[PDB]
Amino acid sequence: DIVMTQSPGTLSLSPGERATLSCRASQSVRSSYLAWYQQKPGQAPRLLIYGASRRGTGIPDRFSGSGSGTDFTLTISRLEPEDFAVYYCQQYGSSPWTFGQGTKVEIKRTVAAPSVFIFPPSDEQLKSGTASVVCLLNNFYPREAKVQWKVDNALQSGNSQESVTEQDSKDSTYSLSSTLTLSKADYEKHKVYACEVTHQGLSSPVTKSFNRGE
Amino acid sequence: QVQLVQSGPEVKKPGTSVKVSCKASGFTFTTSAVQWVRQARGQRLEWIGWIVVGSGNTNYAQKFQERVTITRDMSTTTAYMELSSLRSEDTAVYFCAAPHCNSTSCYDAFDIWGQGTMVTVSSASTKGPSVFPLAPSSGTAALGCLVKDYFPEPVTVSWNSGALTSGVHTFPAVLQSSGLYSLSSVVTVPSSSLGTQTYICNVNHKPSNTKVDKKVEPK
Amino acid sequence: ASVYAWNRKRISNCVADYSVLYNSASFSTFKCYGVSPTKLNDLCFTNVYADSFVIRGDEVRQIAPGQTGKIADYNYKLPDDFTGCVIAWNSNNLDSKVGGNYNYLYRLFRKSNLKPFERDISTEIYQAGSTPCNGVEGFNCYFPLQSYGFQPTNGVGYQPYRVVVLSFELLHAPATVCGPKKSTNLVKNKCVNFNFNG
Amino acid sequence: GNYNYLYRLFRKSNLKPFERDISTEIYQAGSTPCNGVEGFNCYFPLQSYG
Ligand SMILES: *[C@@H]1O[C@H](CO[C@@H]2O[C@@H](C)[C@@H](O)[C@@H](O)[C@@H]2O)[C@@H](O[C@@H]2O[C@H](CO)[C@@H](O)[C@H](O)[C@H]2NC(C)=O)[C@H](O)[C@H]1NC(C)=O
Repeated sequence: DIVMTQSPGTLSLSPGERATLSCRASQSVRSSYLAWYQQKPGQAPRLLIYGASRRGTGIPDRFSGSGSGTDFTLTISRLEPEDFAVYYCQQYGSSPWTFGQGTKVEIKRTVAAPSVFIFPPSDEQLKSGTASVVCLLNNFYPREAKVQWKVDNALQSGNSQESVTEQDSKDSTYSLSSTLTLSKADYEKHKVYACEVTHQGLSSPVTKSFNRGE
Repeated sequence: QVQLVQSGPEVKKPGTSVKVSCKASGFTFTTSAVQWVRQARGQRLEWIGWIVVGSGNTNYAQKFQERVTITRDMSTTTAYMELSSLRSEDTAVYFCAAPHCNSTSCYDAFDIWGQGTMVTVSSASTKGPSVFPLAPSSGTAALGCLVKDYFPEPVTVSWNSGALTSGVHTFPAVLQSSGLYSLSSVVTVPSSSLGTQTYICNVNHKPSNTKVDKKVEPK
Repeated sequence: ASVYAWNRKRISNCVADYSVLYNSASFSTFKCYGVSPTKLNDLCFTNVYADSFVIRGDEVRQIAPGQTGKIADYNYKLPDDFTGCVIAWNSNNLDSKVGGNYNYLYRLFRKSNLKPFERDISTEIYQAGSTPCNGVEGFNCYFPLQSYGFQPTNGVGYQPYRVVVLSFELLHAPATVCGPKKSTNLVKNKCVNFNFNG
Repeated sequence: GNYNYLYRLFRKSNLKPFERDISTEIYQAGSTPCNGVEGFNCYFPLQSYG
């Protein structure tokens, strides 16, 4: 099978710059049978370029394409805010018509430290026999962030789950939500619950805690 | 209206079969081709296979040669994709794509795409969500709602019945080991407004017909 | 023969009785154009062409003057001024095979329409796109012929039907194909209006 | 296609001058009597203009 590889994995660029994406095939493919597609979160793929160098219908002229054989390039002359999404390259000459792994084009920004907030489990959920402690990391950049749960100074592992939002359309920051799940028994066996946040914008890990009850 | 419309969301038990529909419009179906591609939640695009509408000839990928069969019906200008022996790995979004064509010639790529059909495969049952308040601690404060233990995806969360949008972060849901989903929706507001502004999250889950309006209180 | 490779038989100097065929319920379709199907035995023409082929039931309506479709455009085209008859009958018990028959083909693609009574059996790869096919099938490069895949369990619209189109051609030459021209009894010793050989 | 205008398609003999025939009897084109029932060799004598 023909293997399609895309680069870069994450393209952090400022709106107005020139983006350049690469697509490599494991063997020589026909230029007239390669396409570039754009996909936004929760949306269907959208055809951008075909025949390696043929702009599609409705696609702005800032999108361009070049390449031949095993190496191909997708060039965006001036990056627009509506262009930050995922890009795929597909060869459709030799079956199977394999896809690439995708390239995320994010808005580049200055390093912003996250605002950290901790939320104890509500008494209504505690009535159900389960406790959920939530840690919110608000408006930070880059996306990479580290959350560690500490229950009476005991670092937790394997009992928490995280979720990260897409880059915000207004301030280009990310938000993270981490949930620690314990039983009512284990919740009542300890007193201090804290989440430690490590991030590029923090000169040192910031810890937000609460005392069970107070 | 060169369109390509797909089936609605599907929720099937493991070991069953699903048949996704894909109807064409605008162009002449009889002389085009239709491919099927899958995408797992947060993964890349995985090509499943294609079919020539006029002849019915099919080409499948190695990983779908065993459980996927692509068919078409030119009378109802619709192509189908049957996926037998479903499993949790099949939970993904499926797209169909076709070049638009007139009575004699075709486009040189896949420019028409379907909206996508999400297929969830697990042993879970339909269940409404429990909404618990994430109260703000006693210049800016954070509060929110925890939409816990529901199935299947998705839920929709709004603040002040859609009035509050600024500073709102609704996180993508995670799939717990219990088979149910958990979602958190938070909002940052000025510390002054905590005592003179009621905040109510509106959680709606259509698969279970659940409408919960929960008011967040500063303890 | 296949519809795209329709067979043509030439008929010169032979009496025929189109009454035993018109009176036969075996023929699912008996439609004539330019000449009445009842009054057929009296007509005299110098030559007769008999085109024969096999199609599916949904295409039997396409075998008529002034029709359009896959068969009419790419397989067998009848002129607007066609003077003759078209006969068709269900051949499911003969030309249908379990799993699909592979012996009868039809042209699926062609860049131009067929002229009346034109016979095209070329297997050139149809170029549907701008990129030229180089003898290899693929995207926008399809084989022009397709198999009917006749099965006995198929719908009667998709079951095999044998079609024979009789055309009667008169040229600037003596008319050598004649009808039966039956006779009657003769009576003597009575005033009669008679019609002997010529 | 306007089919409100009709014309007679079959008849056992030709019309005499200024003769008008509006009968709708089923024409027996074969040797099998029709008995007012349409079918093989049993045709409706009228046909619509296209
Ligand atoms: C059918 O269309 C083809 C070409 O259409 C192309 O593909 C379509 C999907 C759409 O994207 C169009 O904008 C494209 O142009 C026609 O073929 C062309 O015909 C012109 C005649 O003026 C000729 O000059 C071109 O060379 C032809 N190109 C190709 C690739 O064949 C064709 O005529 C159309 N047929 C009908 C019946 O509309």
